[PDB]
Amino acid sequence: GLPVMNTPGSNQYLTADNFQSPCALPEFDVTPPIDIPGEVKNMMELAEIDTMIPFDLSATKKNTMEMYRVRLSDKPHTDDPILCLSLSPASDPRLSHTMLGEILNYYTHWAGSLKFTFLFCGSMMATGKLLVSYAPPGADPPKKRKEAMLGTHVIWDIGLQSSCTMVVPWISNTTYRQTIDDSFTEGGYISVFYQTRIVVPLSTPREMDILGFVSACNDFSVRLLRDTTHIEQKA
Amino acid sequence: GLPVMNTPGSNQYLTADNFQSPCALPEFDVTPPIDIPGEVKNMMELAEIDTMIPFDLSATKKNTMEMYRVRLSDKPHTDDPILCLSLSPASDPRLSHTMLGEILNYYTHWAGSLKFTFLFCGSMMATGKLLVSYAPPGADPPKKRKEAMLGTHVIWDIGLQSSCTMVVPWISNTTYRQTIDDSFTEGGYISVFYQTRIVVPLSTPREMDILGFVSACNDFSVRLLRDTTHIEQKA
Amino acid sequence: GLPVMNTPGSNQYLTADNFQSPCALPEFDVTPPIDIPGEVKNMMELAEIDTMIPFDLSATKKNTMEMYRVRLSDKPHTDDPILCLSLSPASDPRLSHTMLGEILNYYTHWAGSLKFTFLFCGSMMATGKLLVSYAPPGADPPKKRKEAMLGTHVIWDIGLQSSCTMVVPWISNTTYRQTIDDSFTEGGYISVFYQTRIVVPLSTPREMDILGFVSACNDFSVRLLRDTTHIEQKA
Amino acid sequence: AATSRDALPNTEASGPTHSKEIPALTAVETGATNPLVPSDTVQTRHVVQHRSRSESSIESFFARGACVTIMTVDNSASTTNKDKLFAVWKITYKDTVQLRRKLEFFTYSRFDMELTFVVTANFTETNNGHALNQVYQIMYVPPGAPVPEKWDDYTWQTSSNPSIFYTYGTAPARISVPYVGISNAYSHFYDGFSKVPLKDQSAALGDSLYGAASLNDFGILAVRVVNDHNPTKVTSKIRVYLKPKHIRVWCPRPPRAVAYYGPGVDYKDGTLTPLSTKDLTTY
Amino acid sequence: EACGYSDRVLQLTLGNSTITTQEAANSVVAYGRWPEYLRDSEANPVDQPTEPDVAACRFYTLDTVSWTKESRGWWWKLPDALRDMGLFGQNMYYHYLGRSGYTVHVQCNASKFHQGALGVFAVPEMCLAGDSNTTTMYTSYQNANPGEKGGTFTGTFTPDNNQTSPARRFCPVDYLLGNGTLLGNAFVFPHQIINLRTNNCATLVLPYVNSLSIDSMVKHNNWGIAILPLAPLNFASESSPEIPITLTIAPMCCEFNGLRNITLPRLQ
Amino acid sequence: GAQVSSQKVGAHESTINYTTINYYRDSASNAASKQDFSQDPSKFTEPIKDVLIKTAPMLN
Amino acid sequence: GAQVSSQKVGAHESTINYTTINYYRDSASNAASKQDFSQDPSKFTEPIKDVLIKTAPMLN
Amino acid sequence: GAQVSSQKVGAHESTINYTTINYYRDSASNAASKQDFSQDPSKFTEPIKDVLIKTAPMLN
Amino acid sequence: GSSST
Amino acid sequence: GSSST
Amino acid sequence: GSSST
Ligand SMILES: CCCCCCCCCCCCC/C=C\[C@H](O)[C@H](N)CO
Ligand SMILES: *C(=O)CCCCCCCCCCCCC
Ligand SMILES: *C(=O)CCCCCCCCCCCCC
Ligand SMILES: *C(=O)CCCCCCCCCCCCC
Repeated sequence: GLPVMNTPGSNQYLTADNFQSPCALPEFDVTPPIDIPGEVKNMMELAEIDTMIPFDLSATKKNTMEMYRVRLSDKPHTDDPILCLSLSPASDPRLSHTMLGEILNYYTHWAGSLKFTFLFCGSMMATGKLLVSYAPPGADPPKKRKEAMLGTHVIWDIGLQSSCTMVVPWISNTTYRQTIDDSFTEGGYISVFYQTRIVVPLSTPREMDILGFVSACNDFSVRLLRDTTHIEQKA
Repeated sequence: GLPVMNTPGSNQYLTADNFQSPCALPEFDVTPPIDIPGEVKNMMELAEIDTMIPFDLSATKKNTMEMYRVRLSDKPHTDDPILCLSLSPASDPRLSHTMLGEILNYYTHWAGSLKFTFLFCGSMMATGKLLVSYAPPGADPPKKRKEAMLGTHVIWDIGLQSSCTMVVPWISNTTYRQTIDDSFTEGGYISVFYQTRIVVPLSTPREMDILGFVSACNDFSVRLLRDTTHIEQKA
Repeated sequence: GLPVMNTPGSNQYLTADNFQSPCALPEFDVTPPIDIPGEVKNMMELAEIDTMIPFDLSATKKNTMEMYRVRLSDKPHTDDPILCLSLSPASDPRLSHTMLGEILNYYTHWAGSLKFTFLFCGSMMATGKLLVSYAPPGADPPKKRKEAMLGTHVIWDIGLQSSCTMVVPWISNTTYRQTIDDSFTEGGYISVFYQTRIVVPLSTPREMDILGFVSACNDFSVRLLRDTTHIEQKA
Repeated sequence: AATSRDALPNTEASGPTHSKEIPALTAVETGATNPLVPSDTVQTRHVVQHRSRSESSIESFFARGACVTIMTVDNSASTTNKDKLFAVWKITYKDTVQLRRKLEFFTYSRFDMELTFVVTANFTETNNGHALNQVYQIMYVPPGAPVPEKWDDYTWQTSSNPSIFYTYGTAPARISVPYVGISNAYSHFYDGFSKVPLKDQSAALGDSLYGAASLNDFGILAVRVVNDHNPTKVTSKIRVYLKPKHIRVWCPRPPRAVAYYGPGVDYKDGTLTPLSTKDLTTY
Repeated sequence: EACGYSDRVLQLTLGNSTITTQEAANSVVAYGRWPEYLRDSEANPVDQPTEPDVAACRFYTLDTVSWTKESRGWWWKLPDALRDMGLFGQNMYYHYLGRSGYTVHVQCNASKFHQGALGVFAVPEMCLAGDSNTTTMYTSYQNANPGEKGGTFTGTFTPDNNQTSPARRFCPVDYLLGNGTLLGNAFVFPHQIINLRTNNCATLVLPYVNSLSIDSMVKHNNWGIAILPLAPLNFASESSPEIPITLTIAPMCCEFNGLRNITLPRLQ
Repeated sequence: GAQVSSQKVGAHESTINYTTINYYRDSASNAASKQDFSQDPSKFTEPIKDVLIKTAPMLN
Repeated sequence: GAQVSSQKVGAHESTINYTTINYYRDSASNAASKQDFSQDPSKFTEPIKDVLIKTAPMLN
Repeated sequence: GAQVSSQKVGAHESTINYTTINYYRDSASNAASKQDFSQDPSKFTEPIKDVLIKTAPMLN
Repeated sequence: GSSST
Repeated sequence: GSSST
Repeated sequence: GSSST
């Protein structure tokens, strides 16, 4: 026969391999495809869809509908945060379960720009200006508008365009970040503040909710496929 | 299937082999290179950089900064050696730890020309002539200037050009020498003598150091890769 | 993977095989050849060089210098043999240790013409005619000049051309002979006789030696490589 | 266009000299090495040089598999105070010393990594008994994926992690991995911290190890015997060999001169005397 | 040059600052690469960079140290040594990311009757060894980063035996280059030697070097400057000579990304 | 898709060649070609701003 | 019947190629080519009847 | 990169050929071709300074 | 024969 | 098809 | 491609 010499790797089974193998049902008449709507070609397409953030994971609000609602009110102006969030899209508990967070938990590395969009759900009569902030890592995380203003931000004026978007631009030392909590590849701080205050007339609710959404920009990518911690099978 | 006949070597693992093997991370998005300065293409590039010789390995000077300093003084002319060294660049204790010596200890064989450069570190007011010698092997190793002069040598005049180089030309019976102490592939003798004497005026230090450096010429090469004795791991 | 079917011979090690195998020292810098004199391309080149025959293997002469000397003397003409030898170049004890005999003992089969050359080592004053004979096999081996003359022969006249050659032409039933004593592939009889007698003047040695040499002709070849019985290694 | 296997330069013949050209004299203070060749200081003949630097190219210098770890597993009955032993190893070249020292001639590197696995087993108890041929699972779990807690838990399902199922007694297993670094090159040395200590924060909160970057740099290999246990105990070891293929390196460094002491550049007291006694004027 | 230009006589001008020297030994450009701004094809953070240009790329002089017969050597880290230097330091603490090259000019003059030789080495990723044999990689951020005062080498390793309150500092032994490799080989790093009979300064032009295009200047030092006495100071017959060594360093082609509020580090 | 290159022949018994076919999509799976380049040592051996002429004074 | 395609090369030591031959009649036996296409996310990210211009008011 | 050579055929049942492809970069890994040359024995059998004519006296 | 992609 | 180096 | 001997 043709002289051959068996190399290392011979007879192993690598679950990531890509070889040919014999067909157990030869000449099978395959059913043709039909043009079903909603075909997906790449998981990042799903990461670019806005999904809603469970911002308020307090002991009584978590795992209920309330976790998605961020309560605002018409109280006097303060420089104190409405919310504070770490830019760790796969590991921060508020981001890890969003569709983006979920897909990122099947990969080791992520890179690219993200965007946060907030929806005001108070009455038409309610007005207000808010400041949405992104502080790249390395300094004290912002707890006052004074610090948050110095970073990347959008001052949102509430009105007919119900929603506002802040883009978190890819600003990183490394070319990809890890999808776990890691200081070396930390992403920084997302926060929201009152710029002026929510103002309402009489006969109007004085408290209301905003909802927030996160999605990936067209420059966003992931790599090194891995199993997720978000599902298990005990026994 | 295609008739094949398994040959000797089949299923072995040679650590020096060079075969293809399946990729465990298919379609991984590799980070591109950037143009980092200081790229090296061949280990002999490092061997051509001058590094400093630990000439004085006396019991009290070895493993201290003093081992790199060769002391001279303004004493009357003598024909006795300032230093004596064997041209065994991988095995003589004064050469084996230089960058050249270290790279040579990952190879079995070396060939080519070398060069020794000495730096005078006395005051500007100090003058002197020294004789730097290379005696190819086979005769009595030089212990007096009389013998050393008869071999390859450079008479160094101390002055504004602070340093002087003696090239040890490739002069060997064999086409490559062994990187261990071996009589058959012995390289001969490096030595330094006072040609006249160091002279200083008054108000000047009467003793000073010279430092020496070794590096490879462009005709220098090594072969037969091997493990070094210069690192171990007990337990 | 490519469908393959392992054939007989798979995984065996044949010491006479000729396959490729991985290199343990990849990219090794090989030393070039130089033009050393005396290169040999084929073992039959060595078989064509004359080497001296140990003709006289008597109990006292064997394994001494005397075994190479065939003694002649100026005695009256006789038809009795000076020497008798079997044409069994690998197995007759007088031929088996010559360079030809030795090379033939690494092969099973030999074929072709041979030649015997005799050198007269008496004084210039000594004269003589000798008859050198080759009798192809199958009759009574010659013990008298009468029979030897009837076969292939050369009548050698001693004189300034010191030496004489008899060619033993390839005369065989089989296309190759065995390199052992074998009746079916027997080669016949080499012998030497006095044609006239050795004659010397007074004041001259009355006895002298001739030396004999054997070598192969350009039509000589061997085949079927084998181990020799001419060397061993007990314990 | 000069290749690693090209012959080095010929020696050109040179004769006697008497001039103002001074090749031998130099000044190392400048930071430069004097580029001399034999014909600069002695009379030379013409030589046609055939030697080459082919074996000392960066690729050739590293073109060898080196052992980076030994993992131990067993196939024993799990019992209330002791479970069947599976192994977990943090991927690194710094648990052994030889490949580490070679890579550390340089500050940074890029390479494709070839891993080869040699697997050996033995009986540990006296008894006669037997075991049938073992199959091993070598699972790569990258930073963030669930590390196995038991030899048989759900993580060994590997829907996304790459695993090798190796059969005992067959050729050593082998896979390749691309350059997987999150930087443009691997850093053999990182003079920094993964955290900035802030004043407004406790010291504990800002603390981090010197020279360490990502806590789980490359993840882990988890290895198990897939077979259920035998009455007889069998212990196995998986030796891992790493070869850097398609390699590039930057910024040369002096090699390690005293024994390694941890993953950093630290050294141990009592090991700091590499050099030996030798007299200045003794050959 | 027949107009008088010399290898020994140089003038360097960056921003509002000029250095002159009349006893140089040429100058070094590390790895033959001059500093450069980050190219678009190698860029990584997408936000507009700040490039302070002359406000930060100018010569800053650090505190002068003193060389004596007992000196074992000195070290500094970049950018750490410049963290408090004018607008360079400000730009560094206001941004997550920053990259920079440097011109390093070491100054040390004496006289024709003095002698000694300083090895001046620029080391990429100059990781130094710690004082501990109970915990490795334990040098604290505060001790790893001295700022402009730098640190020193020692001729002796001495392990910290206080386990209750560890010093958590480096213990960089001179013949082992403070990092477990032999000093005689440090010449493979970009260097110059100040040999007092020959020259009174060293000049090293350092490119930004890293395994990344840009990084955290506050968390990471790219270059280390190591100055060691290769031949000890000596003068006439004085038993206790002293001459000063001054470090002046200028950032080059520095750019910063990721602007936020200022970093306020715990430095003590 | 076969790549045919030449061997540098050491000991001898024309150009002898060898053949290589890549069996996998990922370049990481490929063997090493060993067809490498050399460069000049200058960035390490002569990193000085002013070009060194070896016959001239290094200090002028 | 050999199919020759190019590799996207990550770390480096021209275009490097690799070869593929299908050994079986059924396409189901083939390895995966990994030569896949991308599409725009619009059917999920902008499923609105009137085309969205991002600089304009989304509600007018 | 295939090398096609002819066999010398001994026992028979045109030219029959065989094929050879080198699989490795190092010539040392190659099989032996057995395509060898012969030379004349003269350097050993007739190393004399003056050319020998066999029909003539070797000594004149 | 051959196809090129 | 073939490439030659 | 091919060589013939
Ligand atoms: C089925 C087995 C798959 C095994 C996959 C292993 C993938 C992870 C490879 C990590 C690469 C490690 C390279 C070496 C170490 C680093 O270069 C140094 N600490 C410098 O950063
Ligand atoms: C270019 O490759 C065209 C020539 C094809 C020559 C024969 C290929 C031998 C078998 C290749 C299998 C490929 C592995 C997926
Ligand atoms: C197209 O394939 C023509 C070229 C053929 C090249 C060599 C094929 C190698 C062996 C193929 C076996 C096919 C499996 C049934
Ligand atoms: C020259 O070789 C071009 C023809 C290629 C013919 C098919 C080759 C068969 C498989 C070769 C594998 C090469 C081993 C690294």
